[PDB]
Amino acid sequence: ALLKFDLFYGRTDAQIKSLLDAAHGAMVDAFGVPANDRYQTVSQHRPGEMVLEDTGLGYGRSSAVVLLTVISRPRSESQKVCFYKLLTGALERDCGISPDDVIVALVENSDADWSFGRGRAEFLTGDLV
Amino acid sequence: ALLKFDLFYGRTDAQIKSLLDAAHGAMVDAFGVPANDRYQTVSQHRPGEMVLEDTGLGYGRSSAVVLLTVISRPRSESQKVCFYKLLTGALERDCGISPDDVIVALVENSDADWSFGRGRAEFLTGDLV
Amino acid sequence: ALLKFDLFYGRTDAQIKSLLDAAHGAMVDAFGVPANDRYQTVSQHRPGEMVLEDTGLGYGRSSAVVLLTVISRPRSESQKVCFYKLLTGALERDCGISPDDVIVALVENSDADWSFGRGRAEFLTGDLV
Repeated sequence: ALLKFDLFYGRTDAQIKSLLDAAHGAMVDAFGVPANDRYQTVSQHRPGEMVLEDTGLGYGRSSAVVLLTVISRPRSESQKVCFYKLLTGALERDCGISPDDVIVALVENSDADWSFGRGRAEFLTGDLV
Repeated sequence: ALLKFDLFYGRTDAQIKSLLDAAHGAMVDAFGVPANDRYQTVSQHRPGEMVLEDTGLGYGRSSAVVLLTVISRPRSESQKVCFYKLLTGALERDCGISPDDVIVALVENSDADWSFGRGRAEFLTGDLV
Repeated sequence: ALLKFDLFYGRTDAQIKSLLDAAHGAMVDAFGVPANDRYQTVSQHRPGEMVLEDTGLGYGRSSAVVLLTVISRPRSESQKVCFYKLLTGALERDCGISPDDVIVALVENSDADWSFGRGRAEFLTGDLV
């Protein structure tokens, strides 16, 4: 899977790493992938450059808000549900990020849609299952 | 929905906000979502960092070019058609952006693929419809 | 199609252009699209801001690592397979980028999901095939 993080400027890089590690953990556990299936990016924005509201749900948002986009092979509705709780669990406990400050949007693709190196389609050749 | 904007450096932040507001309006009207279903990001690029041509269609592109990526729950083909015209309508009238300078690519996901806060899947729990 | 590049700071802009051109070539040839169906973005990251491992496959990664996200109308599994080899072929031969340093994730949408200019849905109106 590919986790793309959009966050506001303010964190030190150590804070960024903690965030990335916590989220990695939650992903590995929710989706039962190897600990080294780790593909992550971070873009930092100034206050101009993100607007994130709450669709009337009564969160909660501070400048620590983390927006996460996930590109993923298919997963059961159970796995996703698990992922979100595991994710906010880890971010609160390991990073002190309120669960009010975590937004996730997820996009699915297929086995043919990944090549991890060497122009190889590893899900198709069977180098990965 | 999630609107990700890629644009070239040049705008003041007030110009950025106008753009974001205009596009928000066009989205709310085309898709009939609440005015506070607002999730938006902006990345600014130098001339190196985007190449956007026109597939031989005879637009029109200036450095004001706006590329928009939309992540969305499913929408009818009618709603999308409406969205694009509403979008360029609003950007021309509210921002003075030529409709030649607006590119949109859209990606669909499902109810299970969103969590707006608290590790909750609101479309699944029924906190949102 | 839309090619979004995530790369680490280090390249000159000329190096960036070569990369973008090589990848454009590989895409045009693999997918049989017109040479002017060219839509590309680049984000540069500091060492903090990307973590890209190898899922135990034994690549190979340097700071020249290129992560590519592709948004695309549907393509045959053959076309994609072709694309990845063509892509690493071109990057090694034209840019000197080890095929160990190239990661691709691809996302599909439909004809209704594109508007290249003027709030027009060109695949739907038939301005493009």
